[PDB]
Amino acid sequence: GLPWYRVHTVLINDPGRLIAAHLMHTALVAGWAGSMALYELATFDPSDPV
Amino acid sequence: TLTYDDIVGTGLANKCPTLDDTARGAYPIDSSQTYRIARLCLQPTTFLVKEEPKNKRQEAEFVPTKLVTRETTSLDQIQGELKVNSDGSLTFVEEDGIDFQPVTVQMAGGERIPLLFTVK
Ligand code: CLA
Ligand code: CLA
Ligand code: CLA
Ligand code: CLA
Ligand SMILES: CC1=C(/C=C/C(C)=C/C=C/C(C)=C/C=C/C=C(C)/C=C/C=C(C)/C=C/C2=C(C)CCCC2(C)C)C(C)(C)CCC1
Ligand SMILES: [Ca+2]
Repeated sequence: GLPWYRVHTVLINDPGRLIAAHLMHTALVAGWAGSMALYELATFDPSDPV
Repeated sequence: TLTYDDIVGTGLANKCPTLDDTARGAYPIDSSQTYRIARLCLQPTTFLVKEEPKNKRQEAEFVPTKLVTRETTSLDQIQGELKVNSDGSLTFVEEDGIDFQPVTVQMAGGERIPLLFTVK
């Protein structure tokens, strides 16, 4: 059937699932941002800005 | 005057009495008549904790802090003699009373700083 590196072509013209996809990505990029934040807040030391 | 019930739960119990704006007079001292303090009372308003200047000694200042415990700070019922001295000065000398209360305050970092706020 499809080679591994083409599996996402299954969206080339399914505006619906293309948006479903793009939505999931945004979710992960937003998710990452949120949690990369918490990681810094759990380890950043404000004791000295100088 | 208010009864216990008239204060319970209001937090009013942790507040030293107050004098009105009027009362700005002066009390006389006989210097030949012993006097005592029937009731000293101290109510905290702020607790500042001097910060450690890190290794870089740069002079440290006191910083405000949040009161993590609650309204249990006040010292009340202090008592002792207020002897008059030869030079005409006065020195209070405490004997007994609720002269101390364990207080705990937090800081910028989140550090809890417990102290035994007292005047024993
Ligand atoms: C910016 C958006 C973007 C988008 C939407 C696409 C979309 C697509 N690309 Mg493409 N590409 C891009 C950028 C992009 N590309 C860039 C910058 C390059 C240069 C490196 C390429 C090089 C490239 C090649 C050489 C090929 C595609 C192909 C394809 C299609 C693949 C279908 C599939 O099943 O993927 C399959 C993807 C995988 C099975 C997994 C890859 C796993 C590894 C390599 C990475 C894992 C990365 C990690 C999880 C996160 C990465 C984050 C990123 C910001 C770095 C698809 C429509 C293929 C095509 O044209 O098919 C007909 C193809 O042969 N792309
Ligand atoms: C970031 C967004 C993203 C999105 C929107 C999609 C979306 C889609 N994928 Mg990909 N894919 C991705 C990333 C993504 N993929 C990555 C990084 C890989 C690794 C190479 C793949 C590998 C892959 C394959 C091999 C296939 C698809 C297929 C499909 C379609 C599947 C329909 C289905 O029934 O789901 C089922 C398939 C999936 C849900 C994708 C697998 C996702 C796995 C790899 C990771 C889940 C993450 C994990 C729980 C958290 C990580 C923790 C960390 C510590 C490791 C769909 C349109 C299939 C297809 O082409 O159908 C026609 C298919 O065969 N995907
Ligand atoms: C007429 C107004 C209009 C508006 C305002 C938008 C707005 C948007 N479109 Mg778009 N679109 C339109 C017409 C419009 N479209 C038409 C006529 C088509 C042809 C069918 C498309 C086809 C299209 C595609 C194919 C894609 C978009 C995508 C996007 C989004 C990209 C940014 C993003 O996801 O950040 C995120 C910011 C937010 C989530 C906050 C938004 C808060 C409010 C505005 C909306 C809350 C949701 C609401 C109930 C539904 C929104 C419907 C949307 C059309 C406004 C964005 C919200 C992309 C997408 O969906 O990525 C995930 C994408 O892939 N659009
Ligand atoms: C600012 C621009 C930006 C752009 C253009 C993209 C673009 C893309 N991202 Mg995204 N991403 C971004 C920001 C961005 N990202 C941010 C801020 C985050 C949070 C950290 C993510 C997290 C993210 C995830 C988790 C995934 C994507 C994926 C994808 C690809 C989806 C379509 C596809 O199938 O491509 C085809 C895929 C490729 C062409 C891969 C080539 C990637 C190149 C650029 C670098 C390869 C380097 C190396 C081998 C990667 C190391 C991997 C590590 C595990 C060892 C696409 C190329 C998905 C993906 O890569 O699916 C396969 C996916 O799973 N992104
Ligand atoms: C559902 C829901 C919810 C929740 C949510 C959550 C909880 C989320 C999370 C999320 C998350 C938690 C996310 C995360 C994400 C992440 C990411 C996205 C990542 C990424 C990564 C990467 C991409 C990596 C890579 C790499 C490496 C490894 C090395 C080299 C370099 C690089 C960078 C390439 C709520 C309640 C709101 C409500 C509604 C529903
Ligand atoms: Ca300290």
